[PDB]
Amino acid sequence: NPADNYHLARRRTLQVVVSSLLTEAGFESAEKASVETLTEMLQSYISEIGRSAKSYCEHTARTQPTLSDIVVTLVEMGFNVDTLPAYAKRSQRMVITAPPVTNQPVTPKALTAGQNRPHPPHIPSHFPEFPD
Amino acid sequence: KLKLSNTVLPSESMKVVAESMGIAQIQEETCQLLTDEVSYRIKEIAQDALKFMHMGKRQKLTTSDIDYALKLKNVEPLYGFHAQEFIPFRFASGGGRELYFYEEKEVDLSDIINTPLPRVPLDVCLKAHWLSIEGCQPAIPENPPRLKPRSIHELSVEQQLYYKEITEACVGSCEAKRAEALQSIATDPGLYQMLPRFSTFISEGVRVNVVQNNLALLIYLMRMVKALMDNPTLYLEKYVHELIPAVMTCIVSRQLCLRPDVDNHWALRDFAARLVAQICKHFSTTTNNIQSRITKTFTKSWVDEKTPWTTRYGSIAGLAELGHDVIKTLILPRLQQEGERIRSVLDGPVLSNIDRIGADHVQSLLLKHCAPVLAKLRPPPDNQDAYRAEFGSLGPLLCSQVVKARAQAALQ
Amino acid sequence: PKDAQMMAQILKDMGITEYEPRVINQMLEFAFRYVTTILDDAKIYSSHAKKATVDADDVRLAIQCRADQSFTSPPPRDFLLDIARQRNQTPLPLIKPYSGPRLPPDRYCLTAPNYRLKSL
Amino acid sequence: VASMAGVNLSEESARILATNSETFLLQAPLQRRILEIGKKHGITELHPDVVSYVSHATQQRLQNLVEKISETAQQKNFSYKDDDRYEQASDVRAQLKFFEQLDQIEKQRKDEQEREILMRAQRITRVNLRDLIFCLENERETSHSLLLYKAFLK
Amino acid sequence: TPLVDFLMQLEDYTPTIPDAVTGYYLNRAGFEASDPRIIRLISLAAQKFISDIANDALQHCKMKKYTLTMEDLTPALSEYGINVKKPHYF
Amino acid sequence: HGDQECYYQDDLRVLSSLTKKEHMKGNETMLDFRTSKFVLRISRDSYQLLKRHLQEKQNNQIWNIVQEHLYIDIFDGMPRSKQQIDAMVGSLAGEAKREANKSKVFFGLLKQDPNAPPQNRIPLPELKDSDKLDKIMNMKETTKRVRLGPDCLPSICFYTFLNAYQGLTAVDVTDDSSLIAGGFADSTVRVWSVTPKKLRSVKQASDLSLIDKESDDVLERIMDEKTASELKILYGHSGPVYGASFSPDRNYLLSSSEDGTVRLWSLQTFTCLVGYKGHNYPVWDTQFSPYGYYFVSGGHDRVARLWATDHYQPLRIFAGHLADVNCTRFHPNSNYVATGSADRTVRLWDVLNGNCVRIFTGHKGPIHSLTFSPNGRFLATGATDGRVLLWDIGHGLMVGELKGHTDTVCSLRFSRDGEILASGSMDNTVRLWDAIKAFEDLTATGHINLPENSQELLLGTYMTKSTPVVHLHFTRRNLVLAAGAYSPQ
Repeated sequence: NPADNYHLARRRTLQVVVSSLLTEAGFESAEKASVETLTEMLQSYISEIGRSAKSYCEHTARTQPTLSDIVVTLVEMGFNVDTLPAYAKRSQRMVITAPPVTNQPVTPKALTAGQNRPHPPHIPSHFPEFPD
Repeated sequence: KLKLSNTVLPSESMKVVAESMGIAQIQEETCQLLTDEVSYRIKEIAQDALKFMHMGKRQKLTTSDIDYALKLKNVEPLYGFHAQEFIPFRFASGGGRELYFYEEKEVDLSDIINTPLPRVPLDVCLKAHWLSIEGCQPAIPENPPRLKPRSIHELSVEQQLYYKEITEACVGSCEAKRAEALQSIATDPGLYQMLPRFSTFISEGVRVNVVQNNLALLIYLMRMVKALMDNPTLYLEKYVHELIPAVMTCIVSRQLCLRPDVDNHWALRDFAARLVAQICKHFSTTTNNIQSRITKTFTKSWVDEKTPWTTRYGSIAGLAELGHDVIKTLILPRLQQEGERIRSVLDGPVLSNIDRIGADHVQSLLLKHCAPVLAKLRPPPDNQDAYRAEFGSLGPLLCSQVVKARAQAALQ
Repeated sequence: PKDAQMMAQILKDMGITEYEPRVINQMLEFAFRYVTTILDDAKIYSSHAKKATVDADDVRLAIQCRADQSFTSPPPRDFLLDIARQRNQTPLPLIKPYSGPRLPPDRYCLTAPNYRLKSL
Repeated sequence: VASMAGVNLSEESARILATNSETFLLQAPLQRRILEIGKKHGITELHPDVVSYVSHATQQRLQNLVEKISETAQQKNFSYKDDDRYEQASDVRAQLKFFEQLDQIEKQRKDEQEREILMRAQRITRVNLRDLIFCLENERETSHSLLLYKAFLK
Repeated sequence: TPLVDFLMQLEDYTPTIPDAVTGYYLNRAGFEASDPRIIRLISLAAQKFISDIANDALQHCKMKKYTLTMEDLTPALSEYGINVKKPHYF
Repeated sequence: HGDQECYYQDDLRVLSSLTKKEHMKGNETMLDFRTSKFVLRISRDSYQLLKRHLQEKQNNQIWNIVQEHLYIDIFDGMPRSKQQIDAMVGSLAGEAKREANKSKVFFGLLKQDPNAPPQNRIPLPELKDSDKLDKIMNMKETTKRVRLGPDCLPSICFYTFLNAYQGLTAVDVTDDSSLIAGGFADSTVRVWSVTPKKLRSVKQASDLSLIDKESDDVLERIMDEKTASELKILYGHSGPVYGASFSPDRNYLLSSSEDGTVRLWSLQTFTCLVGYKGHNYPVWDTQFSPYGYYFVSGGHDRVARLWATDHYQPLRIFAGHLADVNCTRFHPNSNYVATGSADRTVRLWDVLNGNCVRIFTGHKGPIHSLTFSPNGRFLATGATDGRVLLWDIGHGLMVGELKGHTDTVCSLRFSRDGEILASGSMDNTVRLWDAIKAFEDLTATGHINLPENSQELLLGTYMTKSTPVVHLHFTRRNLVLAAGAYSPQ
């Protein structure tokens, strides 16, 4: 369940993003194989600006990418970057809230115990205590 | 002995693909030529995806192993589409396509939006424990599992001291001590081979603890029983013949201490006892021994004339918590008797006895059970005065309880 | 299914006992992608030779012209042993005693001032 | 050209404006070159419009690669520190220089110890091989090839 | 600097894809979240790609609106040079 | 195919797939098997019966295949038993010649030892005053070091990764048990401090310019307290990190991954410094030298490269394996590199001249773990057959076989004294072997009669809760550390 969820939370958000862009277009009720196709092209697109803008900045001896490394990355994917300020200011756009995180409930209960036998001198104090 | 073969994909699947593309009239030698080439590439990749399984230290080939095995053979990991130019996605895995054989092949586009997203699991943390203490593996939860000679007890003195501390903590002088001792009972792996002495301490305790009706002593022992049951390591159905008559006694017995006031707890003593009773009939089940035996004792407790009303209330609760069908088949032909008992308590002036309190509790519990028993097997039509055909006990208030249940179902 | 039960026998003949259920579904998706790019190129080669029937030499051509580009391999042993002996002949350089953090030249490292935009 | 909205059409049209914002092979030795490889297949003579078609095909192969390495050889000639729309975030080189100065102080202490022991006794763009290697592992051809693998050692 | 101005405006802008999900697939490829606005521009670029494919597919559906079928994605991605594949094996 | 020995099933399955010529023309492992010669060590008492059945014209065709494709290396001695031949075969182009295992190997430790190399043989780096300060507190740990033996069995402290839903693929611990690195499948390296001392980065260059050097505190002055965590995540690999290696001065983490790069992460700035791009293919392992300047990385391209953290290009290419170089381990004197591989051979490589000086064959699966004895005399290797084979290095002879484990043995380490070899595998067990009784005896037949003594050399087996033992480490006070992601499976 949790290992599936690690991958699935981030894929299901991608699928909801795809469904929302399809609705904005005009499509209501799409084919099932056409949604897992388009959300596979969406994950492969975020993973390709991840690998290529990291490659363009590290070619210039840097470690984190600036704006000038992505506007050359998107050019090498054929994007026509200038049309993006008009796309961001739509009136039809939605906002998909991010997948819920189990980290907020990170720790239910933490406690200590006594009567554990002492550490021998080949075990330092920072190792866990000997049990009951 | 090794009868290893060479299995290829069927050729009658390759002609279906060819004629659904525009390439008709293909020969069999042309079609067999396709299915040994592609069956080699599947065998070449699955042998190459097994390298990433071993390197990642897993025994299960995940879906991402084929994405790296394809990228290793200079083929794009993309499965759904193929980009001739290759510039929009260059050897970038899109994680495959979540498709099934038994799928619907058409969904509504607002069904995918309105479903709740799955919970992102916890991040990776580093906890340390002990596999071995100077050669011996500890039993912590991070680990898997002519004169005759003077004999020794089968418990150690650490184990006997542990038993004494756990039993003196489980009699509830301090609440934090109880709660740890209850969790210690609930998850000690080595609590077998001490379990006869725990079962005997429980059984013997309730029987000399109902001589004077000491409610805490009993509420603590029932919590000890509940903590004994949910422990997964120990084998309990050798000891359930002592456990079950102890809980029946908590539910079907009279209270020697003050009748009112703690009757609220007494209902919970009968609530905790009926919970553990139906949990014991859920487990340990063989043919016609345990569940039917306690069902028969509960029914002859019910049909017995002129009962103690404490015993009556406890047995009513016990028969009530037995599940879906049990109240569907048993509480049905008895509403008139319940109503007559309520009417007798009402008429007789006697108020200083416990009969009136017992009657009110029994009627409330029976009315709640009857409400869903009704919500479950009929529509909610005519909820005003049709229940007057069932002596008019809960009537419109029963209908309101059914409506609240329907609202909870709508929320679900 | 028909073609999905043969895929569980290709894995079991390779000794793969444990696998995810999505493993069969995407090896079939690759096998379908591979045969609809051999046969797509086979009728391109048939129209080049001007024959109305795509026969077995067209699929023999489309396999070996797709395997010449798609499925590559590591470099061969006579190529690896030639670049080894060309590299292993050069003697090891001496080390300067207090040069500092030993790194390549700065155009080969990832240590630059690493700028970012001003928030305004 | 077969695709009207093709994605490599928008690449090399926006790449040229990024470089604006900062072969013709010899016909006589090529015609002998095609014919010798033709002996291994039985292609004994060649059409007279082919040796100039391969020369036009070799030009558009290298011009697609000269333009590709020019837009990454000008990627390194963008100085951020002249602009003041950008802010510095992490300079590891300067921290390394301070560490080197501390190492030199340690070396000076060692030298003092040795002395005590003695007493007791118009921007121009140059394309490197990195810019060519960077434009080889990205394209699908020459990504797993013996010409890029050997280029890692040149 | 039109795009530098846009990225500077991208603070206070929430994109359709969350930054916990766009940043997850960027961390998977080595891209680390130094600046939120850069993650948001990458998210908007991916959104524009999917949206443009979807709008072309809708023009094809209107020509042959409503349901999106694989036979609408097939000519829509064909001008992009992308040959989409039917499942055909389930 | 069915009369072939059971240990050869994997190769037999790859061959059953190979039916065409062009299928084999791009395999590059059977392409190198067809051009090489099988070595086939046989005795002279059995070779006389073989050559009296092949020199006759009745079988001049199978004799023609033998003298074309097979070497035959003849030793004068007893014919080996079947359970001794089973112990030393299993590789492709396997059971190599004794003329390869007769070169002089300097298997001794540096500082007299006649087996020790000179200090100026390999140009090793200087020992700084901060590195000399490390060995002062290292011998304070050696004071509390217990003698383990077969009686005082060590305590094992398992450092399990609890959630780990990104798959953990690489662990390393520093030489003093202070840091634990984790290479994960989500392309991250994560450093954990295990001592009660948080991971701090050094201050920025503006903060270092205002402070002065020459101060006694200096390092303490430089630490930034604004950045202080029990966990630092390192981003920059575009693929699952498969190798992880600390430097002995506790800076300079190394990591290799599927994307074909080896990365040098600083542990003072906690950024990436260099990306070493020599492989185009998944680098399966990397390790720093025990003196900390050179490092070796083995990848899918069937070589192992020797780097120096100063050049963008390698110095030595170890290019004799026929399959993937799975493991790469340095000798304790760092003049020799052992590279286990997927063609079931372990090979020692001299850092001078790049020559293979030893070839160790006898594993039935790909080798997934190597370790050296602290003497430098011995080498323990583990593979997917669950066998731990103990090799001599001076004699080039296997000296023992430990066959207790069931699944792939993925981690080996000897004790700090050398008293116990610890083995961790995918059967979720940490087995301890007596590494003194296994080396009690120290040829021209090129083999020794192995004892079948595994039962007497097992001091104990400890089972993990559903947790494959990815790493094994020995504290300098002889305490076993082990790290593995808990996988419920």
